[PDB]
Amino acid sequence: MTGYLGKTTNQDRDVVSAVAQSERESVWGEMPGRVVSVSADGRTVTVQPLYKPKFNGVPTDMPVLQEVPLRQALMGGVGVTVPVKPGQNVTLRPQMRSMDNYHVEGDGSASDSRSFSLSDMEAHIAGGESLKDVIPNLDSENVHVRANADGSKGMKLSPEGKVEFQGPEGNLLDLIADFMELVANDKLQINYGSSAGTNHAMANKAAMLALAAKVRTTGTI
Amino acid sequence: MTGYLGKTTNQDRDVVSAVAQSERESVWGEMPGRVVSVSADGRTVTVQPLYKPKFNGVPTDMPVLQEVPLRQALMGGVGVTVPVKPGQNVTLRPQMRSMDNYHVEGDGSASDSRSFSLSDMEAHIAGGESLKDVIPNLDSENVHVRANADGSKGMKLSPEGKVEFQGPEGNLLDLIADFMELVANDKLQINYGSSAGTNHAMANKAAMLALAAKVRTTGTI
Amino acid sequence: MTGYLGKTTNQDRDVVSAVAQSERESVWGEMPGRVVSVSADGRTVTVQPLYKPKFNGVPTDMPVLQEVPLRQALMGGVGVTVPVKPGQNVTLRPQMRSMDNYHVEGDGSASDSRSFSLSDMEAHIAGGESLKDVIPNLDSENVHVRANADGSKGMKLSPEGKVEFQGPEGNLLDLIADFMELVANDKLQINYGSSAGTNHAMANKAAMLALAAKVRTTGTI
Repeated sequence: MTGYLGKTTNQDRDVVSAVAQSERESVWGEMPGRVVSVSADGRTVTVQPLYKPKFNGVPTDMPVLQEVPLRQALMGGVGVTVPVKPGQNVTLRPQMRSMDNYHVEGDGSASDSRSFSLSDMEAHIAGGESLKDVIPNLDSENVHVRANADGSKGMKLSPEGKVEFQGPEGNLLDLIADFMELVANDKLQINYGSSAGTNHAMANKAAMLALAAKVRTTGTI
Repeated sequence: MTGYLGKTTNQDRDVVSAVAQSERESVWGEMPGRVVSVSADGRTVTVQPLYKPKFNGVPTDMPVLQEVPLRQALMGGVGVTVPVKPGQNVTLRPQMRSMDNYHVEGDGSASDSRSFSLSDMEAHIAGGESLKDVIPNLDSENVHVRANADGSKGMKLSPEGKVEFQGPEGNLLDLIADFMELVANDKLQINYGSSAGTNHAMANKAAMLALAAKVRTTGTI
Repeated sequence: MTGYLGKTTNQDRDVVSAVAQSERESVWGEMPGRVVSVSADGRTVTVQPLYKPKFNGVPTDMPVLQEVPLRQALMGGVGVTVPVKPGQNVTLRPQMRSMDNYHVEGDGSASDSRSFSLSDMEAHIAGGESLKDVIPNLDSENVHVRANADGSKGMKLSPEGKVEFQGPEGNLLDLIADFMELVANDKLQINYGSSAGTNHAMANKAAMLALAAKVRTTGTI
């Protein structure tokens, strides 16, 4: 810290800790950002941060970070994805060294030779949102996979192994169970003294059809 | 490093690299922590880190980190969740600058002007556990989703696309197949010379009821 | 930066910011890396990271990082996994301090007293691949989980809650719905004037068997 004791007989120690603290400022790190656009190929995002540096004691902003490498949790493509849309919140993380042409050519080495640049940011899905703005319905006991902001449509999975595919129609396991329970309760319908091979149908045909069409209406994305 | 050559004719180089080196000390980074408590909203965790500093040559503690923003891998709520419980291990990461009132007010800026404070740690789910303590049953070939510590209940999914919902009762696809196969082997039971519409029941009704109750007992969380 | 004004009357400011600059180089940060081998216990990976720092004006290579703690997105074992194989891309992160025997012993402090060592890298799924190399089929509207590099065999899950287990055989909800629709369209087959309890069978028995065997062939991993 600057000037422990006074004006202009500034200790040599002060003016050295001053350069160390200045260079410690200069390093980038984590910070939140709002997505502006998502590239059609789905790996680079036009990220508007949420941090401004300190300039003229006042808010200025650095430019919108462009062609920021979006980073889903995938190993060789095999992994999980989240549909990124404009207005979402990501976390910007700088690189030790730029990786310009490790991305432009794959053969991995950047342009000149530095450290920790602002043009070195990657966007990650965990670490961005604010505590003020609340995400509703945070399941606390069971693994939850969310397909909507409210987490009211997706997959729920229990320590015992219980499952829930809570889609639009309802609990898919339950609806299939309803179908098969009507089978295990079903009673064929007889029409006449007709012993030749004609016109027998299950008494509960309509509900079976209804559930059968429901499973496709909740199944064909 | 301090004192490359000796006592008190310490080179101006030594007493400058020592300052840069202490300021390099002072920065925080990634380190494991144990969850102490989890807020009801499910976003802030009381974390006791597992990194301790060095002080008076001796183990001392900096306090249990409080209202550490828990950060699941969600984007707009749409993502994956893990049920955080008191005793699990997270990885704590500091931020370049603090977000006091970026979390207290959403409008994004903290109090005075620092870098890299210990009060800037976010907790992430990956990066905390120790290699001594072994996580059993690490599926190596198929993408595995777990709902238990032993990884014996959940969703297993193969490169070919094979699926397994290994719940309490067993492979749900197998149990649904054990239902469909009994229908495809089914043989209706005829009662009397009764050609009016009465008392026809599927011969394998009891087992279809059994599988039907199984699918709800493994489906209604 | 070095020498703002010239040869050998180098300002005291220059030869101090140069020390700060060098010590700012020395710190490690992220970098992409290639998996070489994966330990049988499934938590440590032999990694050949794709970065060389600058040596003798030229590529030299810092050696294959060993017993690098692999870090899946789990807490207590409960979480998601990706099958790590030799040749995939991870991102590395060093810590503020090494954790030698917080992994050798789980009691939590490494050997001497440092900061920020090369020997302290955790490997993480997200952040490693190059933008040149394209990961195909990035589902951009629905939560997608993959079991193959092409993202063509896995599970898709929509904001409305629609589901798709696109396995080798096809949409599992579609195939189960095909089964239920043929039951709800089925019409028992009569054999003779046989009113005693014999030989009645489903009219569409063969297709019901086909679907029933399909679900096991897509279900038993």
